[PDB]
Amino acid sequence: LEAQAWALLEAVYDPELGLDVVNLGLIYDLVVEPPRAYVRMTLTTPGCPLHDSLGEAVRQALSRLPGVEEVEVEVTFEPPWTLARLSEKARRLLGW
Amino acid sequence: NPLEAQAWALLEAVYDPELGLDVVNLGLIYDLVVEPPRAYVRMTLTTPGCPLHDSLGEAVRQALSRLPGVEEVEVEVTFEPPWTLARLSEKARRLLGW
Amino acid sequence: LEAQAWALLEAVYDPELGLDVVNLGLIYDLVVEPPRAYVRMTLTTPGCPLHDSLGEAVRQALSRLPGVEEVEVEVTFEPPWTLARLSEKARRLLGW
Amino acid sequence: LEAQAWALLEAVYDPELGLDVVNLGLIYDLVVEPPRAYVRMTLTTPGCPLHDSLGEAVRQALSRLPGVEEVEVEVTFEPPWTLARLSEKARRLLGW
Repeated sequence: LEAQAWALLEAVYDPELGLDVVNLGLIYDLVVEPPRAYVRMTLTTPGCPLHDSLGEAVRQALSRLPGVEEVEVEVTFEPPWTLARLSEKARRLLGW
Repeated sequence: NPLEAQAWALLEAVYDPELGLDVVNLGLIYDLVVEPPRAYVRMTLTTPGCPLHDSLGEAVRQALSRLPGVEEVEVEVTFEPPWTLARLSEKARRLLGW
Repeated sequence: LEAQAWALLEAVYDPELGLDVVNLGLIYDLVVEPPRAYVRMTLTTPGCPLHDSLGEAVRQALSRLPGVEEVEVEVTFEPPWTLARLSEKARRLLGW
Repeated sequence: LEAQAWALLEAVYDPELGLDVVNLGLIYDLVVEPPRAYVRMTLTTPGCPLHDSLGEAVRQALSRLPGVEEVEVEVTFEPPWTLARLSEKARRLLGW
């Protein structure tokens, strides 16, 4: 369930950097407890966008989990994100 | 060996129901100081917010009370810094498939 | 584009520690989308200096990328910086 | 002399955890430029102690660098410290 949720989030890509939210280090917490799924995440820029497409795409991915009918996506800026949260793979891909 | 190492091993028995891993590998323990007859630990929870019953904090208090010469355990539950999965141990990641 | 930007920033040195901003861990966010370039960074000490030379040098460095006329340099203290953010190569040069 | 600095501090020990403030990850910033010596550090517990020995002790070890007569020790709680800031050595010593 938690492994499946992680694999599903790896499909959610942040267009600005061209990497998935997981390798970008944007997912802060993930809990799956049918019929609910809970994910706490952040964005690379500290401000709420007019449309949280990324949060929406994360909601859609988790919904496709077995036994999940309720998906809660909490977008927070605590702690504030920095490039340090990238995975090594993400770094190699950005040339950082 | 030292009371510190023992405390660590004891806290590894304290499991967070939600994720199915111990509080130490989950990175929920921020500070641990053992000075008989006292034991102090500052920890956090995976989600921001005080639960109606802090079962996890209570289990932590229980585990530390087993330490030799410890009769009073203080468990401070803070949200600073705010916890994230990045605090998981490499081992914790493996088990979760993350 | 992200890789060239990163490399260009490695040229910006911080007088105080004699190391570049990248190895010092001062760059929190980097996004290149011509004609714009965006960088969120911090300083080693809390507080805005009378003249943010470091911020200015970052502006120039990015003001050289292909198709970039508007560079935004946001200097934040969130999260607050510490020496733990230095790269392995940085602490290697500082004997830390 | 950013090594004279790093060394003198590694001699300052925290009685509570029996380790040096450096390996404990308590030193956030270090800047020495005679006659000035500046260090930003934190404590393991949240709150100012009646007597900040570590702070005092840090000032003393820094008041003996090359030509340093004015040492500044800023004790902050930002970012808030946690055991995750211990060095690998501190860990393989406190059995953590």
